[PDB]
Amino acid sequence: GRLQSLQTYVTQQLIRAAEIRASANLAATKMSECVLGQSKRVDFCGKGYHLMSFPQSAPHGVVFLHVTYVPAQEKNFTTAPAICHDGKAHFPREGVFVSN
Amino acid sequence: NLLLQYGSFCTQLKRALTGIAVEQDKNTQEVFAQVKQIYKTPPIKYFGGFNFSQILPDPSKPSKRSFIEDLLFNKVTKFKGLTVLPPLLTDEMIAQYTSALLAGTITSGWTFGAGAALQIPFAMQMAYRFNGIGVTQNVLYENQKLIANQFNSAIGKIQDSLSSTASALGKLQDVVNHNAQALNTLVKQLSSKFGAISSVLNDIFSRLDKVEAEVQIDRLITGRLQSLQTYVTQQLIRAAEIRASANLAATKMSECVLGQSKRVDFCGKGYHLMSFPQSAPHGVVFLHVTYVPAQEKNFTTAPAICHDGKAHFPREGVFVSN
Amino acid sequence: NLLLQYGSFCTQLKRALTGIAVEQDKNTQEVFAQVKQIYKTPPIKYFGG
Amino acid sequence: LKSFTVEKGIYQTSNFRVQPTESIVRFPNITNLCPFDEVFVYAWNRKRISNCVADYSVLYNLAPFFTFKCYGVSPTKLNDLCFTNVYADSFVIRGDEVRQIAPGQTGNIADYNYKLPDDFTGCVIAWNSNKLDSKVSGNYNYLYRLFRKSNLKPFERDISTEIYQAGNKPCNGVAGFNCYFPLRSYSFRPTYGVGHQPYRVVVLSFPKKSTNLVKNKCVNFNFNGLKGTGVLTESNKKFLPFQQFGRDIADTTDAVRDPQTLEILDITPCSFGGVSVITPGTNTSNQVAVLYQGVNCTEVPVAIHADQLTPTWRVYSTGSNVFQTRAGCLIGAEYVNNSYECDIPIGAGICASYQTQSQSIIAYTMSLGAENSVAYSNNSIAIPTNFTISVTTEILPVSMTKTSVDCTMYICGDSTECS
Amino acid sequence: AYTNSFTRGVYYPDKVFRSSVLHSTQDLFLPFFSNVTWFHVIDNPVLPFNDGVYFASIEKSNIIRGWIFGTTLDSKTQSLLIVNNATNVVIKVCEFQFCNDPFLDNCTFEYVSFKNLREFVFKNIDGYFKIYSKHTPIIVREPEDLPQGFSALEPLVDLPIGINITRFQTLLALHAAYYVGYLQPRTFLLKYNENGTITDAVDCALDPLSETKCT
Ligand SMILES: *[C@@H]1O[C@H](CO)[C@@H](O[C@@H]2O[C@H](CO)[C@@H](O[C@@H]3O[C@H](CO)[C@@H](O)[C@H](O)[C@@H]3O)[C@H](O)[C@H]2NC(C)=O)[C@H](O)[C@H]1NC(C)=O
Ligand SMILES: *[C@@H]1O[C@H](CO)[C@@H](O[C@@H]2O[C@H](CO)[C@@H](O)[C@H](O)[C@H]2NC(C)=O)[C@H](O)[C@H]1NC(C)=O
Ligand SMILES: *[C@@H]1O[C@H](CO)[C@@H](O[C@@H]2O[C@H](CO)[C@@H](O)[C@H](O)[C@H]2NC(C)=O)[C@H](O)[C@H]1NC(C)=O
Ligand SMILES: *[C@@H]1O[C@H](CO)[C@@H](O[C@@H]2O[C@H](CO)[C@@H](O)[C@H](O)[C@H]2NC(C)=O)[C@H](O)[C@H]1NC(C)=O
Ligand SMILES: *[C@@H]1O[C@H](CO)[C@@H](O[C@@H]2O[C@H](CO)[C@@H](O)[C@H](O)[C@H]2NC(C)=O)[C@H](O)[C@H]1NC(C)=O
Ligand SMILES: *[C@@H]1O[C@H](CO)[C@@H](O)[C@H](O)[C@H]1NC(C)=O
Ligand SMILES: *[C@@H]1O[C@H](CO)[C@@H](O)[C@H](O)[C@H]1NC(C)=O
Ligand SMILES: *[C@@H]1O[C@H](CO)[C@@H](O)[C@H](O)[C@H]1NC(C)=O
Ligand SMILES: *[C@@H]1O[C@H](CO)[C@@H](O)[C@H](O)[C@H]1NC(C)=O
Ligand SMILES: *[C@@H]1O[C@H](CO)[C@@H](O)[C@H](O)[C@H]1NC(C)=O
Ligand SMILES: *[C@@H]1O[C@H](CO)[C@@H](O)[C@H](O)[C@H]1NC(C)=O
Repeated sequence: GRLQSLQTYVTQQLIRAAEIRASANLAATKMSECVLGQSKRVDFCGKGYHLMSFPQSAPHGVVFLHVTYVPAQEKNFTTAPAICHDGKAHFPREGVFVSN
Repeated sequence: NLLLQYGSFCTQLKRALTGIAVEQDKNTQEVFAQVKQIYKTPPIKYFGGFNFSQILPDPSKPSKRSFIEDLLFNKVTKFKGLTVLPPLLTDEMIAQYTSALLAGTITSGWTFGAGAALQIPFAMQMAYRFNGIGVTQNVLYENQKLIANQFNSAIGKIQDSLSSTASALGKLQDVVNHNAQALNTLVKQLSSKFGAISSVLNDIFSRLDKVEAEVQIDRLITGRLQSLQTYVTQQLIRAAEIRASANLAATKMSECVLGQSKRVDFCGKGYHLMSFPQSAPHGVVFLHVTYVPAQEKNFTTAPAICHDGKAHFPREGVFVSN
Repeated sequence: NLLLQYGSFCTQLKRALTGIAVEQDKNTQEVFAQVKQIYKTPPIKYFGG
Repeated sequence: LKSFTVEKGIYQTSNFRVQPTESIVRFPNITNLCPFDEVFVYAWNRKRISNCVADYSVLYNLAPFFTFKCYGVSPTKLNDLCFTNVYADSFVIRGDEVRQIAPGQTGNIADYNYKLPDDFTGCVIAWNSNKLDSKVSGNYNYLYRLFRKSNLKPFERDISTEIYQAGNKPCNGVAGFNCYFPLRSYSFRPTYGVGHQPYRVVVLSFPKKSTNLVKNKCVNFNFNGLKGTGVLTESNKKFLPFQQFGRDIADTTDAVRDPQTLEILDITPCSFGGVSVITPGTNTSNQVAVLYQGVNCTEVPVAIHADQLTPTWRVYSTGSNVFQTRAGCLIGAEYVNNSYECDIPIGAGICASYQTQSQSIIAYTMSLGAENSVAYSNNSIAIPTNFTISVTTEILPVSMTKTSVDCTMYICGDSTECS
Repeated sequence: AYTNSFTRGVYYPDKVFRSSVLHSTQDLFLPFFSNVTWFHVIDNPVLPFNDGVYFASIEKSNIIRGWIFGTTLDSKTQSLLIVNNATNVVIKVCEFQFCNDPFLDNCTFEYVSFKNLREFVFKNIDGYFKIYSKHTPIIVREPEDLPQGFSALEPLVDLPIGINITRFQTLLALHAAYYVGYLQPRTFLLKYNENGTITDAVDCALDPLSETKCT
């Protein structure tokens, strides 16, 4: 009975160690891709367009402070994909053709 | 009273199964509840010639499930001390989440995932998807009807594939099959004798004296407790695997439905454009819309060009001759 | 004959080990079989130096 | 929880476990009343009463039979006792020799006619039969022995009429003094006393009834030795005429056939379900709701705590606020049409909270989010003119507590024998 | 002589109703496609009993009338005798024999109950004698021998006699063909329909395909 009671505890510790190792691999990936660089992955490091991150220690863990850029004040505009000029179709190199 | 001599084995299995049952609802919340506002489409369904009638919800059905979701729900097909708890989120709520995500994706693109939803015409949105993968946006506006026709044909092929081949949902069938097989084996372990004289307790307690009838009942108790422990351990391992799959599903949803992916072969073969979520029995189905180059041609190339002693390098693209 | 009375434990372990043995080949196929056609090199081994 | 303070949430405590109070026993009515009416000196009237269940209660309860001595078994257990053979020897015995019929006792008949062992297993029933076995100027139909060469042993088949020789003169078929016959007559008369009166002695040398049926109620039942507990519900499963029990996929007793009437009864083993406790924290209040999992709300007051049950309370089970969810029966919470965020989950889109509608536990459908609609047009765009900078917090575990186990010390305290 | 038993000899192992299921059991069964012994009536030699006897009779004139069982059949110990006398069925355990040559014109037990095919199974477990039977009409001729098909066998008579049986002999009427097979311990996967009738069976030790089916 005592050997079975020990074996159950060791099996549950093995399962919990696998889960904790998966979380630690995710944390290492987050640190490498967001603290040591800039992430283009959507919602990987903070909601919005990710700017940077800061790591902080914690009891049995890590805490990331994600600095992100969020657009705030919106406005309607009348848009068009291209513009005719002397029989030529002009397309924007970057940005949006708008009109007020 | 004989089972009371064993202690906390009879409650730690309850604790582990309660943790698994909470973790399933946590997985469903993390996969589907990624949008804060339930968006909905305008009644005009002209999205630049693109046809979305198969994935948008149909009001003719009682539930708010689309045609593809109805096909996925149709393609996918205990009593003795066992209870099956219902999920916290019903299929109507899951369909409302998928409808809100798909409506937000169609009407805005990146912006409903990056913050507030920003309306934009769908031709301009797909032109920006083309500009995100190294193709200039004039190629779309000179081929918009062809792109819309190809997308409509590729959407229409999926219904035929799902109606003909029902073996595509192998993982979602295997989840139900594994749970049913585990429950059936756990129930059918009751009739085993485990080295005792009988599998019925009344026969042991009526045909035998107490002072070793207790030993026979102890043998039966030990065998049934071992079977329960084996079932709980297998459920724990399967729950860990399902949690890993749910984390991958939430990652794909966030990085492909809510945005555009630059990772190679993460969301469909080829150059990724966008994606669609659909609910499914114990799962999610992503329709990945991708761009694949088709018709090759040979050309003679060069790295740079001399002109009056100056080396000219291309800003964008390669040099071809004919 | 005494072991026949215990139940379906042997079938449980056979099913689990069969699933593991299928999963190993699935892992090998998923890692390596990512190409459609077997490409072969040109006979002249000169790639930019 | 093994703690005096309960935090906010849902907690599972026990099971429902509706219990029975009644027992049904059912058997065929072929009791096989043994032919004791056909029974009740040397060539025995030994009738092998077998292949039937013997009812000695008739002989015990009717008027004429008087003596009910029994040896080997108790005289009151006879109707509960089964036999391979009931050796009944109906005899006509004089009362002075009736007093000698006992295990291990000697006497005239017990020494010269037949013997009984000290460990004799049987019963003796006797009554005076003067009007049937007494004749004028003596009854000579029964002959007994007052002489024998040597004392007997039990169950020794001895039927003989040879002359016993006691004198020196050889008799050899001619009787006389010291040339004695075995056979002598007691010569029964109606004028004799009780010690000389003949008794009709039967030396019996060596079953559960069926009760009425109760349907549509969860009772304990027994059908031909098949014991169970469940609701004996009328069904329509087509049994084969030799088939008497029905089984499920899981080899459990799903249907039975009554041995008296050929009806097919489906069995449902009462009702069970987890009794979850929905509470806010005890730091705030002590109001408690109770959820029975998988149980209809119209059967909890039927299986109320007055009925035998593993719940034995009535504070939060006496009706009042009763709601039927797909998880089961929720008692102690009021359904509110307003939808909020999920505070304490229940199942199938139902949550519960502690709100001032003063404060009480309410139940509601969960709210997915705020309804929104995008003003989509094919020539209109929306462009931000400003921004904001957001610093969010994400918390991740990395490593847990490292442990180590001394197995020898854990299993054996300080025992070298255990090591 | 020998002929092919096909899929005959399947009986109900217990009085348990099961609806639309595949149930695996291990009992004394007749193996599929086994050599069943052929006999024609113009004899009736004494044959062993072993673990069990499967009997098949194809006739219209009802020549076959009964059986006699026993270890020695020398009128020294108990010997079974089952005879249908065209009005009833008589079962006796008497020592003596009805005729010196067995034909049809102290006992501790007594019990009274090519168009025709009758199938029987006699087995003796812990002394208890079990008889399974199936009476059917057939159209086909005596060539093809046993009919190639499926038919379940239903129990009729259980006996508490406790009599050892090693030899047996059929008893005819004098003023038709039969087949004798032997039961062996086999594992069968029986198929139960909605009404509990055994619709089909699979012999787990015949070929690897049925071994895979039982697996
Ligand atoms: C986008 O695709 C849908 C579906 O392909 C088009 O809707 C119409 O869908 C029905 C079936 O749902 C098609 O079949 C028709 O069914 C009706 C009712 O059973 C029947 O009376 C007709 O004879 C026909 O069989 C129908 O062809 C289809 N309509 C068209 C014009 O194809 C929808 O029109 C598509 N939208 C765009 C903008 O392409
Ligand atoms: C752009 O114009 C549209 C015109 O429809 C605006 O949509 C309306 O916004 C108001 C204010 O919230 C709502 O009361 C209406 O119900 C909206 N119309 C519809 C049809 O839903 C939209 O808000 C404008 N956007 C900006 C940034 O000015
Ligand atoms: C037991 O005896 C009774 C005789 O009454 C039989 O049970 C039923 O009794 C009623 C009384 O009128 C009859 O109308 C029925 O025909 C009887 N039979 C049934 C099946 O209901 C019963 O047959 C006897 N045997 C058993 C085994 O119960
Ligand atoms: C719980 O019990 C109620 C009993 O009222 C069921 O509701 C229906 O009630 C009507 C009476 O007004 C009955 O005629 C119906 O037969 C009941 N329906 C059913 C399906 O039995 C209610 O459905 C029950 N809930 C369950 C069984 O989940
Ligand atoms: C864009 O938003 C910012 C943020 O509010 C405005 O800047 C000022 O910010 C301070 C603190 O952040 C506030 O106390 C002031 O009230 C804001 N000014 C005003 C006029 O509201 C900024 O003005 C906004 N507009 C732009 C940049 O055009
Ligand atoms: C190309 O241009 C360079 C520089 O103008 C010159 O030296 C050379 O002769 C030209 N022709 C070739 C074949 O390289
Ligand atoms: C909820 O709505 C139903 C339907 O209109 C109504 O009958 C019921 O009284 C409402 N309950 C509350 C608490 O508003
Ligand atoms: C653009 O949208 C308007 C409604 O806002 C609609 O009437 C019109 O048909 C659309 N344009 C095309 C080309 O369909
Ligand atoms: C069955 O009989 C045939 C013909 O007599 C013979 O060839 C075959 O070997 C026999 N099979 C067995 C298993 O006895
Ligand atoms: C016939 O009687 C003898 C002596 O009692 C007995 O051994 C034998 O078994 C009897 N025969 C039968 C068939 O019962
Ligand atoms: C057949 O045997 C039974 C039982 O011995 C008897 O009742 C019946 O009359 C017999 N029939 C004939 C035709 O002899």
